[PDB]
Amino acid sequence: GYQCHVCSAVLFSPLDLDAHVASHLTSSEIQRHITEFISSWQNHPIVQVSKTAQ
Amino acid sequence: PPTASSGHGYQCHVCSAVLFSPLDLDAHVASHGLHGDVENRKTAQ
Amino acid sequence: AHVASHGLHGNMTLTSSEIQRHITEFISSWQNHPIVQVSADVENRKTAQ
Amino acid sequence: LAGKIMLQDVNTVQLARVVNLAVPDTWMSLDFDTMFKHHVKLLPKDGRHLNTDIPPRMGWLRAILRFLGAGMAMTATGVAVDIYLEDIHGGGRSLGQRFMTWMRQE
Amino acid sequence: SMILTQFGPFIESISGITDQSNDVFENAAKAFSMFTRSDVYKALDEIPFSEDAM
Amino acid sequence: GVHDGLQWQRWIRYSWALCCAFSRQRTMTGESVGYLQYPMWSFVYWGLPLVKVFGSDPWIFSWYMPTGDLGMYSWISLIRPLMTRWMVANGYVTDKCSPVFGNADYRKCF
Amino acid sequence: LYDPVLQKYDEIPGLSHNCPLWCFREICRHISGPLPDRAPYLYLSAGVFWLMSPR
Amino acid sequence: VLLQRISPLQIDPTIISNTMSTVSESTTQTLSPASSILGKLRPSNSDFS
Repeated sequence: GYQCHVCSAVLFSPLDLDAHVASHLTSSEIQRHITEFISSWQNHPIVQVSKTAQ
Repeated sequence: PPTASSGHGYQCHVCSAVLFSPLDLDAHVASHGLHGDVENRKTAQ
Repeated sequence: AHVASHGLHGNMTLTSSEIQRHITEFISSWQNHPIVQVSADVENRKTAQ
Repeated sequence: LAGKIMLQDVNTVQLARVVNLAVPDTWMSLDFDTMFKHHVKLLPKDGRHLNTDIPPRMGWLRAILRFLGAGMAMTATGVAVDIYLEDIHGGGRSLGQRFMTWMRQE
Repeated sequence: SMILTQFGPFIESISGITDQSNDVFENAAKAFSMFTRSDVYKALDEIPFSEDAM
Repeated sequence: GVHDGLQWQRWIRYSWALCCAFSRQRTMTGESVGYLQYPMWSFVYWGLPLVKVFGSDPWIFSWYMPTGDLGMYSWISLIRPLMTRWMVANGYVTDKCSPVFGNADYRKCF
Repeated sequence: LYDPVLQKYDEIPGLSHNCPLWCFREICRHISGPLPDRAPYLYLSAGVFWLMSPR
Repeated sequence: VLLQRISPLQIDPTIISNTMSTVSESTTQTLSPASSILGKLRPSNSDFS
């Protein structure tokens, strides 16, 4: 049993705890703006990779 | 990493209480007691 | 304080040990006081003399 | 008086009535104002955190932070230890905005 | 010992021995109400005394 | 009993005894034998100091709690990670990471 | 009862030492006597009722 | 391990916190470097081997 310090969540694997803390800087509005930026640019076919017409 | 596992087991002799995990049963009793491979072969060679 | 530093800080939890560590710091703060270490109410047949 | 009330920074106990807080009856044996205005505090001994921040307008939150820190510092048994602000998870802007949304109603 | 029989769990739910659940608190309230005055005084006659009370 | 100097180990437990002694009511309403039951939690809202909750240490906090949301908040936030460990015991888990209890839920158990 | 500050049990005496409980049940036993009821009165919102022993 | 047993000094990271909580600030910034040094230095563990 392994419990993280933010959010008090408990897991059973230390690697799971490390990925959890990695999922867990600056102002809240700046994080708002970078989240809306990456969500605006997340699925465009510029970053995205992978009978007619004579 | 210092954490705490959700254990099984409940008894404490002094103060006669029962608790959650043995991982802090022992610390609570400590509070009671305070207050009151060839590479391995050559390496070991 | 060193074992409590091994305690992860964001997961503070009330324990009985957590109560009496503050009790020990409080009593040490009262013991290191410069007046109460020398003051005593009863005499000694010398001071009363 | 309505001109005065705006710019004057009120007492800590004033802003209790905003949030409908009250000092309970058990405390008046003890000296409370001491541990309000001297010991429960912000800017903890770790330092500043950018989540432990308060916007320049609406500094009425400081009183309520003193109240809640005092309650947490004193309800436990043992010495009334000084208490420092671990972060508030949303920022003072979003937190006080939630209090605004509560006081939108009565 | 009679109140011990009906309050097996509850009397140490509130003496700092076992954990205070809600269900035993309401079981205690059931045994509190479903109760009478002859039971009061036979519980009183149940206990002995130690030669300083008399 | 609070405002005077009474032995607290034996005052609080007797207050639990009286408090639970005046819980049930046995009404005489029509067509039904109704039982009116308060949980302990109304009294804990009114300032009853809990002794030992969720496997914690006994006599854990005092009766100086403000009888309301303040004191409710105070003692719940003293013990909240131990609460979450008691929550994952008898596992009531839902993957939404709450900011206050994390992986453990609250709506089923509470 | 254990004290987390003093790390001891208390040293107050128990049930077997109080003159109020023993004398209380003595008064109730003698007033009721061999009669089948025992409580000398019952409290009631409509009013108290008394036991009929001649004493 | 052997030198850790012998050596007379003791490491405590709390000097960093006790000093850097007295630096000047303004709390209306995007950033001010005290939280950055404490975050990038994150000295909460000891583990100095």
